[PDB]
Amino acid sequence: YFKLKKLEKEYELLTLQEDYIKDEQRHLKRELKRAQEEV
Amino acid sequence: TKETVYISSIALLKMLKHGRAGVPMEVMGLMLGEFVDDYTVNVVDVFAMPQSGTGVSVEAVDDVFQAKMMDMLKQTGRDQMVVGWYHSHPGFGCWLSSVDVNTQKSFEQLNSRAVAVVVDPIQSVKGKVVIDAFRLIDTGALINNLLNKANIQALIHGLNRHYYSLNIDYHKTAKETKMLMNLHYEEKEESNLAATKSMVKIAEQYSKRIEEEKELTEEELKTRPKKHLSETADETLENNIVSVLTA
Amino acid sequence: HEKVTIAPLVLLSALDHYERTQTKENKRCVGVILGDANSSTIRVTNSFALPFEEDEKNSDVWFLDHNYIENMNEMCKKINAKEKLIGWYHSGPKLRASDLKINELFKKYTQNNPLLLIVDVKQQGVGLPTDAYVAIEQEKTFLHLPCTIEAEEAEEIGVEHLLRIRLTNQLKSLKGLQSKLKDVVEYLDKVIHTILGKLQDVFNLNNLQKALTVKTNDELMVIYISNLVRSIIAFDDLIENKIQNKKIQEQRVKD
Amino acid sequence: YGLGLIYAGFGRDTTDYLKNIIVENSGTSGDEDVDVLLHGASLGIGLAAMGSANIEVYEALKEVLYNDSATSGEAAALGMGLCMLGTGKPEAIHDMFTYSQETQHGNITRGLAVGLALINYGRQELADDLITKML
Repeated sequence: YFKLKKLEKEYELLTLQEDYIKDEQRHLKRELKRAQEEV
Repeated sequence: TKETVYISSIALLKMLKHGRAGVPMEVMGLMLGEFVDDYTVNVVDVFAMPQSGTGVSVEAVDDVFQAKMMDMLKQTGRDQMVVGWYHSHPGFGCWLSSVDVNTQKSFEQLNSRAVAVVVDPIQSVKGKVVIDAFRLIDTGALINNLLNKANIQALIHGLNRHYYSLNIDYHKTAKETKMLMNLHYEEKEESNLAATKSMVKIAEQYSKRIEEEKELTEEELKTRPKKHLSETADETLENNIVSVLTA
Repeated sequence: HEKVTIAPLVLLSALDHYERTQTKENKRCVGVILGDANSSTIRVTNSFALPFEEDEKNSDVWFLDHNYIENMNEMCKKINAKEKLIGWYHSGPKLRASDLKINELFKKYTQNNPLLLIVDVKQQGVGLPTDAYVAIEQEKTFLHLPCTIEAEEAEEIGVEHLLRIRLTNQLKSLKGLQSKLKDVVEYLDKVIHTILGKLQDVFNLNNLQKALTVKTNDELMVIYISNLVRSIIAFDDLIENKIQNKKIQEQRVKD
Repeated sequence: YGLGLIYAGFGRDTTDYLKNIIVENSGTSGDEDVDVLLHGASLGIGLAAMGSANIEVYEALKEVLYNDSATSGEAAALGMGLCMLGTGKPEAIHDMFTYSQETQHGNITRGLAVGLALINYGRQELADDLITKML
């Protein structure tokens, strides 16, 4: 129950990184399109 | 000290319009706006002067033209002052050369903080606009500007008037901003028009794309490059989806 | 085709006009548009504000500077030679009766039928918000012309430099129907002509289309079968990519 | 500025000394020497009054804003943020946010931008509103 809390900390880091990656793939893709046009 | 020139949307667009059209001959004009403290140069508006092929020279800046135009500006409620000049070079980059310097210098003796703005519209097709902002040594606030500090004191003491670049920022306005994006019901009419006429002709559009496809399949057999074969198939698939969608 | 092409510079200069003249309370602000329109394709390339003063209980009282058009045009000529008189601009948001009297003024000084460009400045329309009209004989009456963007290769990159299908098409259509309906309800109030004739016609020409859509479906069904094949050809290139990857992966493990 | 550094955390007195300087040079503004004199006085006052709502200090610095000097105002704006760090006035937030949007001076906007971030310190979800405004 105290245990559970310890496991939540490790879980919480993963959820935050996992959601952040999604946002990143999407920005990277637009930037990839424009930059190719720039070269 | 640090200097930051805000060039506006409507200024950019007048500079670029004029300068592209004058080609290969140079066009120069006066930048209108206001100076604020020592940290902000606003360019709000811009008009063209007469054209020059000689590189822009001191005999060449129409004393009459700028006076005559301003008097008319005045009655349409443009009352803010000249803060500098902009000039084109197509073919030469975004820089000074000695003739510009002598031009520039004369302006500064009038003003005290004037900026020279150079556009190159050959580098405005690098898919960004290259634009620069310059001022000579002019001091009276630039006395902290070009482990140090011996250098610059001696630099302004050995020579007054030597170029330096300045930083660029663009500040703009939300109605200007929305206008730029609504470029891209006439709209409705056009998209739909093409859709209709695509559907009329599709009987033929069908046939040619099987032939392209037939080719593609054959190429890959020999091949057993890859990117090219894929792209050709991708175009054919994209087009079909759009075509099913149309009806 | 009859066409107008309008610089962004034109419309942003209009955007600036309306604030820069402090014109407020849905009054008129007036300037001149310039370009080349000797032809039947209007190219609008430049513009200028014109001093304009309106009275607050009369819009048929106007003050407009005739000398300014003439005098500024000469300055325009000395600067570039592309920048001739073709028409004028107003802040809209509709046509006026008073629009004619000003249009009549510009008619002498143009070399084509004078163009009235209505630039909406409130930016609360859909799409390109500007509608372009040309005065001809009917009295005298304004008539819509197609108004589209312009391009110059530097200018379009600069427009982007500053800023850096089906659902829309359909939504805009229903929007239209809704507006057509509003106008009809208003007319019905007024009654108890051109419009009516148009409504009847449309109707005559969903219902009539119904039968033909049935034929379209058999041809569309062939197109879907085509799609099926196309996915398979693409699928072939994708598969190849996975093998190449595989070979590399296996070699990597070994070393 | 430095006098605020040393004497941060004992600045009960240091506020009362510098505020007299602040009243002086709200008054005098037109030469370069007084602008800089007050820019340091204002970084320095914000350190002295740190974290304790002294509303008298809030008013003295606030007159510096109206004089519309890029040198003094950058300091002044940051100073108000340091002082009213913690819970702060409802007023202070609102007045300051608004004055940023109006300003044509760069240094001041930045100064008030940072100024509001500071006012928030442990205020949790109750600051969420200004965050949206700012973004």
